[PDB]
Amino acid sequence: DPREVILCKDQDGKIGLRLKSIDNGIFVQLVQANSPASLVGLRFGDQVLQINGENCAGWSSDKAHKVLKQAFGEKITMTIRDRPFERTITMHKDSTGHVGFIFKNGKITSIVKDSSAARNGLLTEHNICEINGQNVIGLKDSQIADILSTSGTVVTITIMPA
Amino acid sequence: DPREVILCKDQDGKIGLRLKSIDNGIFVQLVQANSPASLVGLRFGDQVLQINGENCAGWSSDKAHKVLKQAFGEKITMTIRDRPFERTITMHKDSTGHVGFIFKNGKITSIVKDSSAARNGLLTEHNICEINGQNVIGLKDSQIADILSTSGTVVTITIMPAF
Ligand SMILES: CC(C)[C@H](NC(=O)CCSc1ccc(Cl)cc1)C(=O)O
Ligand SMILES: CC(C)[C@H](NC(=O)CCSc1ccc(Cl)cc1)C(=O)O
Repeated sequence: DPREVILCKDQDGKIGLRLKSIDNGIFVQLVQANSPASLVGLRFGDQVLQINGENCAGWSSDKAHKVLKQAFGEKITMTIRDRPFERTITMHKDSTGHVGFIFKNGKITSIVKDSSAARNGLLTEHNICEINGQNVIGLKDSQIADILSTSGTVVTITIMPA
Repeated sequence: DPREVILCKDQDGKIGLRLKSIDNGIFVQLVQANSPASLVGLRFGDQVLQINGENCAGWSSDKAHKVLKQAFGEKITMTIRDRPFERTITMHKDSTGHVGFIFKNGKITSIVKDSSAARNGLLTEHNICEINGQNVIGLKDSQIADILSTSGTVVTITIMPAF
């Protein structure tokens, strides 16, 4: 169910967005903290259907970025589909405080045998988006580990295919 | 979220299932019409978490198939997540009766400019699973076209990233 959003460019003329072309669509790759993008609810994995009423279908990442950069005025309109690839998985820490996965560059790379991750069908080649509702996009691997280590027993992660 | 299913092998010793290892999970790639698999509601894109209470995590396609083939007894339990990557998109036919995409082998390959498919952000490298609630997995491309051609103006398609 798409929604329309209005962004007002900041002091530098930016909205705080990086976009990526995938499967002839345009998706939010990065939302800068406290940016116009952040303040209208944009998140990693949001799909951009329209920029200023023009279809993004088949646009390169460069084209989407050029269109945003060239946009005359204070106001940019986007049609957004909320994180359509988003999946949430709930795991429980074992006696050693582990849920049972390895990751690199925010991307899950292996599932530990007979772990909570194994029982719950956690998948590799998926980016970690949130841990217990907290956004981890753009964090270093050691900061993601810090958040997992400081979690209670219940660990809910939001993932998306890389 | 997960559900348990019990299969019995048919007269030929088959359950009517092909499994595929993707991202260190196990997914249903094929369900044969009127198979034991079909009758317990297994579908293309279902995730298999457990076979006979053992985790499928990190299993090769071969291992999953060996485990099923060697399963002692008539009775096989599987823990299933229902088509977890399944997404629905609604489009409207234009004056020519088109929503605006090309597909081959049930996989969307291009989006037509200025179409309902374009406006609604339909994606390529996605398999068509259902049209207007009707399952099209296993149909020939001409049969998928037949269903789209006989649809009313509103076309709701269920898609999934391709294997
Ligand atoms: C942290 C969570 C996922 C923990 N897993 C592990 O410790 C294995 C390695 S992940 C990792 C990768 C890079 C850094 Cl810099 C730190 C850690 C668990 O299984 O519950
Ligand atoms: C059929 C529907 C999806 C129609 N799109 C097209 O006709 C382009 C060609 S797809 C196609 C591929 C194989 C067969 Cl055997 C038949 C058709 C629309 O855009 O509404």
